[PDB]
Amino acid sequence: FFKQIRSDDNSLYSAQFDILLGTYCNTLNFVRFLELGLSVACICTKFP
Amino acid sequence: VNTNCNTLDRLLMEAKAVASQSSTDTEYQFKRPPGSTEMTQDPCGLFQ
Amino acid sequence: AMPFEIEVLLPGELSPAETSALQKCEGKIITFSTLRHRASLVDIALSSYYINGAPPDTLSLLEAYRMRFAAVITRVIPGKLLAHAIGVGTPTPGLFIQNTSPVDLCNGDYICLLPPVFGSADSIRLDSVGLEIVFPLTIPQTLMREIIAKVVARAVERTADVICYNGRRYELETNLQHRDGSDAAIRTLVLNLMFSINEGCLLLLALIPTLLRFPIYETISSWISTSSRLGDTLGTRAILRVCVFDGPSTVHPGDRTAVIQV
Amino acid sequence: AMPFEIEVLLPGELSPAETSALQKCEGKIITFSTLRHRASLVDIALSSYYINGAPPDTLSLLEAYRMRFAAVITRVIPGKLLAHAIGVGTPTPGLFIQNTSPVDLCNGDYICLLPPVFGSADSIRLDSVGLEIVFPLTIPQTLMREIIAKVVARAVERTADVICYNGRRYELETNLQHRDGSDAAIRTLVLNLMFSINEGCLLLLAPIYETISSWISTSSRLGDTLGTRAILRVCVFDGPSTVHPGDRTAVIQV
Amino acid sequence: VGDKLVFLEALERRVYQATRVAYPLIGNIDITFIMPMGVFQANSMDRY
Amino acid sequence: DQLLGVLLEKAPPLSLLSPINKFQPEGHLNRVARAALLSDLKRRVCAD
Amino acid sequence: NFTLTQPRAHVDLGVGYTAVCATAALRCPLTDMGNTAQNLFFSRGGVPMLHDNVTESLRRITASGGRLNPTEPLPIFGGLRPATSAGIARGQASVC
Amino acid sequence: ELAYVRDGVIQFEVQQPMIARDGPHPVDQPVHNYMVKRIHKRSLSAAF
Repeated sequence: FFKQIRSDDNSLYSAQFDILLGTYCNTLNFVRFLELGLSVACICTKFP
Repeated sequence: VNTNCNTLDRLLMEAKAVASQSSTDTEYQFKRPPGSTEMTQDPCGLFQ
Repeated sequence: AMPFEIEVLLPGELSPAETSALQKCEGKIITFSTLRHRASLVDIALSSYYINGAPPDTLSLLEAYRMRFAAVITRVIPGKLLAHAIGVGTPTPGLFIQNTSPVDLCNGDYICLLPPVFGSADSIRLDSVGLEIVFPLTIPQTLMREIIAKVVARAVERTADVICYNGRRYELETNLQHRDGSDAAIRTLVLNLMFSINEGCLLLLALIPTLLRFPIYETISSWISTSSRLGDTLGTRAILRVCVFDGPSTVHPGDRTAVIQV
Repeated sequence: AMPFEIEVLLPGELSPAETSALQKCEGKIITFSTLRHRASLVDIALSSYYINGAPPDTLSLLEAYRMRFAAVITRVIPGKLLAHAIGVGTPTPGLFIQNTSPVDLCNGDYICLLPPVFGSADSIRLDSVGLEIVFPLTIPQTLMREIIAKVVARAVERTADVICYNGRRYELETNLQHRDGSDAAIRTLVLNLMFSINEGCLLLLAPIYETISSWISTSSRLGDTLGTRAILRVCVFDGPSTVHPGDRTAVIQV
Repeated sequence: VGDKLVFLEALERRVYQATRVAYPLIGNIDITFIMPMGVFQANSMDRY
Repeated sequence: DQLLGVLLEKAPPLSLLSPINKFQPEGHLNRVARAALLSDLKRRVCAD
Repeated sequence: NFTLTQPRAHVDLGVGYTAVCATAALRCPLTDMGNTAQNLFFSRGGVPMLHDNVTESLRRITASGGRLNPTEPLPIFGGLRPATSAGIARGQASVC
Repeated sequence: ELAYVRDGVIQFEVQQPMIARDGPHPVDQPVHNYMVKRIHKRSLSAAF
C-alpha cells in the first residue's frame, strides 16, 4: 500500500535503468601433436 | 586496505596514481592544500 | 533566473542498507566550500571540516557554518543526488525543509543553523566508501542565544535547566551522565570564552579603579581584538523562514515543511 | 523586482582624459547621505564628508561609512554614471567590485569598507569642477576587526605599527585630529566594558548563564559599532579562487 | 617498433599550445634520501 | 648598415631565449618554477 | 554567462593490462636538496614543560639556528605560520 | 540517454586449456571464468 497522499508526488517520474552493454568470450586453440616440431624425435604407433 | 587478505598481488594496483603530499608552489614544503589536483609517483613509499 | 542546481554523483557499490538511508534524508542542509554544478560525495562528508587532521569540535563548525555556502537537498534518485543553493539570490521554487532539531517550529519563524552542540548526530555512516555526513540542526532564531549560552553555562559548572518552546518543554539533560566527551567536545569554545571575559572584568578596574612591563596599549588591543573576532562567530543570523500555506502551523521534529529565502 | 539603480548626471565640463579617468573606476563603491534616483556629482565627493568646513580623518570617516547608503558603480557611460545601491532591500542580480585592498581576497569572505589608512590613497582628482573622490578599501572581516583594535589602542594612547596577515607585514598610520572624535570612541568602549560584567563573573574570577547571555550581546555590538558591518560577500562561481589586488570579482549581498 | 605497427603522437603543438593548460605527460616523482649524522664506528678493526 | 644596426639592438641572446622557450606553456611561472629556471639559466650561459 | 556541459563515461575492455607507462627523461629538479631542519615547536601537542619561561627560552634558542620557525608573538588561535621571505633562489626548500 | 543510466556493465567469459598427466596427482578438469565490470562517469564543460 503506497498511497499518494496529496496529489502526483515526486518519484512518479524516474525512468532510471541499467544496461548490459556487451558480452565477450574467447575461443580456445586446439593443437595437434604431429603439426609440432617436437615429434621428429619419436615414432608414434597405434596399437589397440 | 581491507582487501589486503583478498588480493594476491596488489602491488601493481597501487603503483600508478598516488596523490601529491606536499605543496608544489610554496617557499617551503607545506602540507598539500585541501583540494589540490596534482599527482606524483612514490617508488620509495611503495617499497618502504 | 534559474535555481543554482547542484548534482552529487553518488558512486556505485553503496550497499542498499545505505541507499535506503539516503532517501529518508531529503531536505537536510549541507555545506560546500566553493559552489559548483558537479560536486563529489567527499565534498559533503565530515572529512571536509578537518582542521588539525581530526574531526571538528563545536567551535570549528561555528565558523564552517559561516564560511561554507549551504545548499538544501532537493531530491534523490538511486543514482545521484540533487540540491539547490540557498545563500545567493536564486528563484528556487519548491525549497522545503525537514525540521531536524528537538523543537517545534511555529509558523512564520526564521531559521538559523547550529551544529549538534548536545548529544550525538543522527548522521549516516556510508561504510562501503569510508565517510560520515553530518547535518546541522535547524533551530529557531529566538532560541539561538539561550541554547548557545546554556550549553556553555552547564559545562563551566561541571568544569568547576530546561529549554522551552511552543509551550512544550525539552529537558536538555536527556537523563544520562554526558559528562564524558561533552565537556571536552566543547572544550575549545569554553576555554576561549574564559580568557575573553576574564580579561574583561579586570581591565575595567585597571583603567579607573574608582568606578564602584605589562603594556596597557597592547592588552587593551588584544581584548578588543578577541572579543570582537568572536562577536560574530557565535552571533549567527537567519537564512530561511518557515512559511506555510493551507497546511499545518506547527511542524513536529522529523517532519518536512516549506520555507522561503531570507 | 528591479534593483535600485542610481543615475547621476555627470557635468559636461570635463576633459577627455577625465571621463576616461572614471572608466578606470568601475566596480568601486560610493556613498549617499540621501538616496534618490536623480543626483549630482557634488554628493559623493570629499567636499561632502566635511564635518563643519573641516576635513575628515580616520575616526570621522568611520562615523560616515556606517551612516550612508553605499552603492556600487556598475558601468559609466560618457555623461552619466550608473550605480546600484546595496543595503536597501532590493536584489542586484549581477554585481561585482574591484579589490582595492593591499591583500588577497579568498572565496566566501565578508567584505567591510574602510577609509584609506595605509598611508597611501588612490584618490581620483577633478580640477574641472574642483572635486575629489575617495574610494574605500574593501577589507575582509578579520583584518578589519584588528585595524579597529589598533586605531583605538593608539587613540587611547593619545588621551592618557605593523599587523601580520597571511604571513606578511603591513604598516599603517592615522591622523587623529578632532579631540571630540577621539573622545567619542572612549565612552562606547567603557560602556560595553561596564555592560559586559555582571554579578555572575565571581565564579569566573575564582547566574553563570545570565552573565554570558548578557555578554554575547555586548560582543556582537562592540566590533560592529567601532567599525563597519559586513556589507558584501565574495562568491566566485567560475572565476579563480583568490582575487589579487586590482581584479574584479563576483560579489553577493549580505 | 619490435614486431608491431604503432602510432607516434606528440599532442603539445596541436592541442595544449597557446592555452593555459599543462601538458599531462610532464609529471613528478618523489625520492627519499637518508644520511647518518654523528656515527662513531664503535670498533677498532674498522678505523684504519 | 642601419638594417644590421637595428636587428642587432633587438635580438636577445640565444642562451637566454632557448631555455625560456622550453618553459613557455603557461608562461606565468609560479614563484618556485622561475627560481628553478634561473639556476639553469645561470648554467647554460657559461657552457656555451 | 552561458555554460555548456556534456556527460561521458568509459570502461576498460581488457582482461589483462592494456596501457603501460615509463618515466623516460629527467627535467630540472623542483626542490633544492639542501639543509633545512624541521622545527617541532609548530605543534601544539600534549604535555608541556612546567615553568613556562623555560619553554619560552627553549623556543628562542631553537629559533636562533634556523629560518623555518613560528612568528615570535604566538597567536591565541591560528596556524602559527612562518614568515614569508622576501625572495627565493634555488627552488622549494625541502625539509629535513 | 547516458544521463539516465544507473550503471552499465559488460561481461567476460574465458576458458582455459589443460594437460593430461600421469600419477600420483589429482586429475585436472576444465575451468571456466566469468567476469563483470562497471562503467565510470565523467564530464566536460566550457563557457563564454
